[PDB]
Amino acid sequence: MAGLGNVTGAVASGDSLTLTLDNGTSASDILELDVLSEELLRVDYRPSGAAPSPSTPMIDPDASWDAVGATIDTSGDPIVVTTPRMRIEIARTPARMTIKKADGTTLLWEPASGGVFEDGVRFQRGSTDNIYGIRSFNAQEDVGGLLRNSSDHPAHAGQQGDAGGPFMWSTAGYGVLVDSDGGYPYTDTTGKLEFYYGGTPTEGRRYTKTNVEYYIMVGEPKEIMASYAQVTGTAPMLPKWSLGFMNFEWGIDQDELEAHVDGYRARNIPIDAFALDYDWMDYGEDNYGEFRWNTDNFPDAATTQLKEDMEAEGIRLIGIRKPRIITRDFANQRTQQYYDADSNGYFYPGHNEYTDYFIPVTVRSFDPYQQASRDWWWQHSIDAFDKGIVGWWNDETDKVDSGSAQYWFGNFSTGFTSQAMYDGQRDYTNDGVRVWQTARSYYPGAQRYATTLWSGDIGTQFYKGELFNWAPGMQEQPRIMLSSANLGQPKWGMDTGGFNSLGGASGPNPSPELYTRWMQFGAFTPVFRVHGNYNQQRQPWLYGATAEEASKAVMHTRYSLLPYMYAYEREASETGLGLIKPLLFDYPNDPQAADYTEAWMFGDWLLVSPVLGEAQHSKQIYLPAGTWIDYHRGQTYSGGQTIHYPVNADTWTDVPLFVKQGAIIPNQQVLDYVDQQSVTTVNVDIFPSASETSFTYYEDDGSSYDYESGSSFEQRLAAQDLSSSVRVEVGAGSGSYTPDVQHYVLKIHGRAGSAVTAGGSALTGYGDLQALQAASGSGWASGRDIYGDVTYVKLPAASGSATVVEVSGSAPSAATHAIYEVEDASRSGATPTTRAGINTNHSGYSGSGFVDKLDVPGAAVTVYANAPVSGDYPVELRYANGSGSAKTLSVYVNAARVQQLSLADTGAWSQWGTQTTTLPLTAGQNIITYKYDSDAGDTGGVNLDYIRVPFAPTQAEYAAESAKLWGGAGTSQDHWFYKGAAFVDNLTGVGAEASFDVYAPSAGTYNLSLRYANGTGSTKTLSAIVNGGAASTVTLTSPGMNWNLWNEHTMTATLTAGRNTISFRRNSGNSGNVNLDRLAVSASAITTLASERNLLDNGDFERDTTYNSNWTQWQPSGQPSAFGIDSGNALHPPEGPARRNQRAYFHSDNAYQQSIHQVVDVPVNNATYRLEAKVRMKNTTPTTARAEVQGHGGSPIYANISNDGVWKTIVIDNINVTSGSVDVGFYVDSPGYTTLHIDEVTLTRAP
Amino acid sequence: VGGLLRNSSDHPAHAGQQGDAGGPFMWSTAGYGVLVDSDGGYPYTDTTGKLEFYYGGTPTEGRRYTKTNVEYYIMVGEPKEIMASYAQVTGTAPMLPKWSLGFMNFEWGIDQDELEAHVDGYRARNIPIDAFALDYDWMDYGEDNYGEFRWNTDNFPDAATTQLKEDMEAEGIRLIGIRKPRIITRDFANQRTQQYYDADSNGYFYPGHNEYTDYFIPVTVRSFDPYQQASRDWWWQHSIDAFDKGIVGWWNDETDKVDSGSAQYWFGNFSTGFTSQAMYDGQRDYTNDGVRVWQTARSYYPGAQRYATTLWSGDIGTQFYKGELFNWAPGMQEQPRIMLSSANLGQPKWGMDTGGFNSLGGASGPNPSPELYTRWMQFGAFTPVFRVHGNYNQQRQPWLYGATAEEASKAVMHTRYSLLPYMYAYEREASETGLGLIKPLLFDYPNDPQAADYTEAWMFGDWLLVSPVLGEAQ
Ligand SMILES: C[C@H]1O[C@H](O[C@H]2[C@H](O)[C@@H](O)[C@@H](O[C@H]3[C@H](O)[C@@H](O)[C@@H](O)O[C@@H]3CO)O[C@@H]2CO)[C@H](O)[C@@H](O)[C@@H]1N[C@H]1C=C(CO)[C@@H](O)[C@H](O)[C@H]1O
Ligand SMILES: C[C@H]1O[C@H](O[C@H]2[C@H](O)[C@@H](O)[C@@H](O[C@H]3[C@H](O)[C@@H](O)[C@@H](O)O[C@@H]3CO)O[C@@H]2CO)[C@H](O)[C@@H](O)[C@@H]1N[C@H]1C=C(CO)[C@@H](O)[C@H](O)[C@H]1O
Ligand SMILES: OC[C@H]1O[C@H](O[C@H]2[C@H](O)[C@@H](O)[C@@H](O)O[C@@H]2CO)[C@H](O)[C@@H](O)[C@@H]1O
Ligand SMILES: [Ca+2]
Ligand SMILES: [Ca+2]
Ligand SMILES: [Ca+2]
Ligand SMILES: [Mg+2]
Ligand SMILES: [Mg+2]
Ligand SMILES: [Mg+2]
Ligand SMILES: [Mg+2]
Ligand SMILES: [Mg+2]
Ligand SMILES: [Mg+2]
Ligand SMILES: [Mg+2]
Ligand SMILES: [Mg+2]
Ligand SMILES: [Mg+2]
Ligand code: NI
Ligand code: NI
Repeated sequence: MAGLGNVTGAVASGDSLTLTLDNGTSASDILELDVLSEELLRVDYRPSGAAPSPSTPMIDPDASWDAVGATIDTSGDPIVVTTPRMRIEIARTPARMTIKKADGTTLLWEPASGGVFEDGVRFQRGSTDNIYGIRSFNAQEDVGGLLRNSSDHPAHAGQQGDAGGPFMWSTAGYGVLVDSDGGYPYTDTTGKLEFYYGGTPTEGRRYTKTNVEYYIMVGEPKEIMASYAQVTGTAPMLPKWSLGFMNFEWGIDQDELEAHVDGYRARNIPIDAFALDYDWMDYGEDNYGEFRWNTDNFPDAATTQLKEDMEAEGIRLIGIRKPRIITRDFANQRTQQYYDADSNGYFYPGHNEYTDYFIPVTVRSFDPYQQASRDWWWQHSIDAFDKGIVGWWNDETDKVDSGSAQYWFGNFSTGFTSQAMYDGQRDYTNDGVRVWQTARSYYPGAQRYATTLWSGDIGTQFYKGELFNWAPGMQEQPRIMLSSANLGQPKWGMDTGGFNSLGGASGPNPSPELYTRWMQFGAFTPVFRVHGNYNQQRQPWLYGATAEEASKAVMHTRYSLLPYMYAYEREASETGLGLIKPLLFDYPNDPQAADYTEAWMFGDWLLVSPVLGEAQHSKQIYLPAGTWIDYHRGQTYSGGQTIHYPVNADTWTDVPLFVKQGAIIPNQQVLDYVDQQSVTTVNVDIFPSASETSFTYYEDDGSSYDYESGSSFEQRLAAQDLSSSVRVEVGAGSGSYTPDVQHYVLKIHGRAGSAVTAGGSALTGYGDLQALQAASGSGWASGRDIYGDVTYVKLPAASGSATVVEVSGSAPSAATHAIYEVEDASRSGATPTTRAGINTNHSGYSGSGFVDKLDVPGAAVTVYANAPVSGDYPVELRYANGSGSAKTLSVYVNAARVQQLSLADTGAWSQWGTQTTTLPLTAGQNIITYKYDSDAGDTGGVNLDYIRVPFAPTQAEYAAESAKLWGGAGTSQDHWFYKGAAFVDNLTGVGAEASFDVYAPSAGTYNLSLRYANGTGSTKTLSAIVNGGAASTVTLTSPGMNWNLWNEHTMTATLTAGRNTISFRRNSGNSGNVNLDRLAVSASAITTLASERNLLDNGDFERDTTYNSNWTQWQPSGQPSAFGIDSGNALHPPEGPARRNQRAYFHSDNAYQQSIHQVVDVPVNNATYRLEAKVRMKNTTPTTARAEVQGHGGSPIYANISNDGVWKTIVIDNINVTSGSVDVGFYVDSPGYTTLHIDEVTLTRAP
Repeated sequence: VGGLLRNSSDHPAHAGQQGDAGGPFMWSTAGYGVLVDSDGGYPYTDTTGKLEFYYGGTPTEGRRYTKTNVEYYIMVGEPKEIMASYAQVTGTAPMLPKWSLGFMNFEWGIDQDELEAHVDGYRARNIPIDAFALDYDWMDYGEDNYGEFRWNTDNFPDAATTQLKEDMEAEGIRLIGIRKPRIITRDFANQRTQQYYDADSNGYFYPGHNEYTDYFIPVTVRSFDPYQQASRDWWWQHSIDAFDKGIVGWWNDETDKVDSGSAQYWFGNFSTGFTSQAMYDGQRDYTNDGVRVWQTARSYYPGAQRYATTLWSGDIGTQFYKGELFNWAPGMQEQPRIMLSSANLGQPKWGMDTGGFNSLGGASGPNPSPELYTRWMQFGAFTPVFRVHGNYNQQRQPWLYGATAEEASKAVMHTRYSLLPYMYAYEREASETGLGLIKPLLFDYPNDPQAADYTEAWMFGDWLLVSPVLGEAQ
């Protein structure tokens, strides 16, 4: 904010004057003045004499003036330029310009305080001078006058009929024009007349100028304006017809046009032109539709005929143009115009795609408050109902939000809209089809008419403000749900996956992580539904294998709980309480439940707390008074505390779910839909408490209002743990509905009895659950499951009288394995009629059958096996192979391809064998899938009978990132070759620690191995603290100055049966300053874990892309990178990862070469290794697309990638390494538009 | 999104919008509830111990059930007992079909083939699902004869009969359909609908809700960059065909600002000039300077004039003045000030939508009155770019406004057209000095204080001063 310095040189030459100004440095400022006309001066200020920037497009590039012959007198102070019309004085000390008329009248001057500077011009003039220019007003603004005597409005083009620019002039005889892209003119009534470049204005700035180029005009307004047009350009002449009247019109076609022109001509009302709005063009369509004549509206525009016929009637045509292209046709296909624009960079910078609307329609709200209005609404709805609309999604019953229409519906609109459909559908069907509706508001009473509530247009993000701030996301939703419940509307759901994104419908889908977590969440809410914006897709397979499998998994849990759930639907008809409730319902005096929403009750007997955090490794979960049993992991917790709960951030398989002691939970086989088949056996899991608890099992038709007049079935189930037995009462049948249930199978957890009695009779004992199920009439059996000892008791349901069962004694199973019969498991395949099957047509099977039709590509069977801790589980597959030779099948665990199983011929189809494979399981639920994956080279073609999963692993693992961290310990991905989804760093402050919860079957000494990094150069120390006992020192050597190296610290620890705490803390004497990754635990010597075989760093590309990996890339010199890593969720439909959240891609609009490589030193030189990857290719066939192995001692090995669109597995086996290292790579050579996706790359030591 | 606690609460009791819920129902885990019968109202709590409820004034949402008495309920018990009592007073919930405990896929942008393929994708994977919910796709929303209640057989051919219902039932799929509590009162062809006539004659529209123009087919678009030569070449190249077949003037709209949903993007100050430059350079090359360019844009920044463009005053209001009918757009009376402000910035080739663009309720709203129309045509005829325009399916031919509007319009048009050779000289003048057909009086009278802010009259060429009648009933 400072003016020019003194003149140190003046060089006149023709009409130019060049001034050098002192700024105190060797690089002086320049000020070039040019006299352009007698009444027009150019001034260019170049700070430090640097070259001027290019002139903006304000300036006419072709402007040209006659020589003026001005008089420039450099002899005196001031320096003096004169013409006949003006006099310019520049004082020397400091340099200051005064502008005058020839006659000496002062027009304006730069003040002492400062004139021109680096960022603008500053003048002073007569304070009563009237100023003009700068700005106009738009069609949304208050409209001022012409005077600009107190102005600070920016100079901009503006919008909606605005005009403006850096042009301030006065009727007092002068004008000032500054070459600028936007900026801030300033005037006030002290006489100031200023212009500042200022900061980037709202409209953007794409022409910046290091210089200040300005023009000073002198004269009357006509002369001022003439000079403005010499500088900025004159207007070319419009066609003469442009002086005529024109009729602009929106909503018009060729017939109407012709009528309109006839009307004008018949009445001798002149007219030269019509302007046509959207009507004229095929806006919305492919092939440059927004440039081509709409021949539906204007048929004769197929040729020049329309032009020529209107010419003959004296009509020229004008056509509307929007400076934008349609990037998606009405069929949701990328347009040709998109491809051309995207490839050549023709989109406006900073403007992304966005969703517009363009066909208007006129609507008006209906009144549901009137009975006669409601009847009419229903009567016109009947035809839609008979043709299959049987649920009513009653949208927008709350508020209209649309231009000038901001109208509110009243508080009873949702109830009355709902009543219309309810009284209506009830009358028409004679109480024979139950009503289902949803609305997006609730007020009391509305529930009488059978409506749910959904949370409206929520955002596709983790929480409010993650991605944008105008809608909440996933994390807020439990608070909405529980608030609805506190209002007596527990029948609630949400748009799982979110509705809104930045840019509207074209905005991103949810990430695979966000989608997976949201499905896990919604499976434990009452109205379980996905939704999204226009042309968005929400099918779980589109989000990659983790999202598919985890979603499937939690959906199986929900559907297995149908009989549990449905009893709550019944309760809502008696008391209004439904399937969910907040903890404060059950714990009204617990201050920790008062505002608790991160967990909630699902029915009476399950507390659920979904993982809602992005990249979350552990949850803090409040458990209120009682005793809780982990649904998936088996351990107990006592209530009245907040627990630390590890979750596997890599698999996304956990849904933290806890059984309340007392629980009586009816459940059933998984159906594809609710009434797919009759269910004749209901399971009832019972976890007895010392006080009686009960559950009233309930059936009815599921369809009609018959239940209202007694047509239903109920039976009261009740349980109690006694001093030395468990008592369970199956009360007598009640009601008139003949239920489908024939037998309950009670699963009484906590005791494996030696006897089960009832009415003076000891029930017949069978050897196992299987043999019990196959028996007719009553029995018992016992076993072990994830929870511990269990007693099974099979009974008739729907007896006319009460049955009281008492399980006594304790005779625990010695079973070491659970058995899952795969014919009870999940059967799938590529199409609905090529799924794997159940069969009994060969002998020797266990259970009720085995699984066949693993002989069409993609056929598979999927078992959900619970594990108490993470680790190595040797899982036995019983199968038959009567094909004459060995057959292959993939084993997938938690959506990762673990192994190709080679299954030997067994002699015949009725002869069975066993293959045992060590599986990397995670604590809680695991997804184990045996699949014919022809794209991985499997053959399929075997039959599977069961699998056997040990109750205990051979060795356990615990992730450091999922441990309780304290004292500054945190998680990080900022170094390479960690296992799992992260590691623990920042063990630097005293008190910093990681505390593992380790389980043991028996008291004893166990081996530990702790995986740690130490790149400090020297040995460092932590303390180990087992069960709060005495600190032992842990001495951790350093491989060197390198944080990408990991070693094992081996040690023993004395442990107790059950839960143990083992901490690694920096105590005051310890030095700290190491990174921890995983603790392995076993009764035997610890070996390589099945989860940790991968020698690559970031082989799954899951690492947050802010952080690097051992991957490197290459392209030819001067080519942009074609390589990135992301989730594919921006695309519609999503092109998702193969597993978890991310995948590498190669893509370019133009021709390209691209590779990525990773080099690793192998653990054992002179041995065999193996490369596996998932790869997907689409669009243009490339010249080369391959996996590559090289640098290993032998010559390059290649495996080609085949253009398809689908995820395939590429494998390079028998990599004989003799160099000590291996380079694995992927390379594409493309002519353009080849997309390659790479995922799940593993380099392992090969059998 | 807050918590569950309502310990310091003044939020009103309403149904709300967009997933909201509320009511005059206040209860505590300390062992009590309070339910008041009310249509809206104002619950109040605070940490000194107040638990209050006020009817107060008419809410935002309206109030159709007013009450002289005060009917309330006190509940005593633990939370589940309070909630049961609430359901005794306001109603228990009827049981929903059992399938409604299943998974449901809701979708917007779906036809029969896609639905079938989705369902096949679930079943093939043994991923359970009981229901698809269909958005607008399922219905002939926008058409006559109750189209907003009728299956769209272009998207769902087999919903012509019970076939879709039945094949989907066989696959374990129930169908849900979206409903909107409104009807279309003008079909796509601007014709009043059967459903309109039925609701109007029976009184079935929501009180206080007039009709209004909504939009319903979404399209995806992206702005082009006219700042680059190769972009302009491309834009022109693709316009040649439309030009050969009769588009000889370029009405370049929305070169200023995107105001659309979440999308709020500005174009730069040279956007108009450069858009204009694309058509100018192009047409001139292609016709070898044989066909004069004409264009209009709704913004002006200096230099844009070089590329042959006029300026229009945007989506102005169909009204005499700002605030006569609505406050959010100016009307006719303001337009001289805008025109003359453009002139002072060197853009005298200026026009306006004679008749106005915007009315209350959108395109469905009122045309100009004959008086407004007539006075505006008279004014228009003495401005440089003389044009009527209006909103979607609105009409601006003068004969529709009755015989005074017809005849007075004709008359003033005849005056304008007789002045062709007077006018055309000023067109020539704008090619030499940039001065044009209008100018404010302060150009001729730079020292007259009565001319300094004067915009109720102006000069049309050098020798005529015009001051159109713009007051109602003046
Ligand atoms: C048709 C017009 O649509 C867009 O702008 C209009 C809005 O959609 C309207 O809702 C209205 O907005 C106002 C609110 O209703 C009101 O409550 C208040 O908040 O003010 C708002 C205005 O600030 O009016 C808008 C302006 O007309 C769109 O942005 C606009 O460009 C559209 N007009 C052009 C389009 C066509 C159709 O091709 C042409 O016929 C016109 O000449 C164009 O200027
Ligand atoms: C489709 C949806 O549209 C309407 O509301 C949405 C707006 O159209 C969007 O532009 C967006 O507005 C936000 C601005 O982008 C943002 O800058 C900020 O100002 O906040 C605005 C909103 O607070 O989002 C709006 C909300 O989605 C309309 O009012 C709404 O009812 C519409 N949603 C229903 C329509 C369909 C299609 O039939 C259903 O699929 C949905 O489930 C409905 O809820
Ligand atoms: O009014 C003159 C003023 O202009 C500049 O400030 C700009 C600022 O850069 C913009 O970001 C925006 O907020 O508008 C302002 C003007 O309204 C100068 O930096 C300042 O010194 C000067 O007084
Ligand atoms: Ca079996
Ligand atoms: Ca780890
Ligand atoms: Ca991955
Ligand atoms: Mg010169
Ligand atoms: Mg004054
Ligand atoms: Mg600068
Ligand atoms: Mg029309
Ligand atoms: Mg004709
Ligand atoms: Mg066409
Ligand atoms: Mg779709
Ligand atoms: Mg089919
Ligand atoms: Mg139809
Ligand atoms: Ni402005
Ligand atoms: Ni509210």
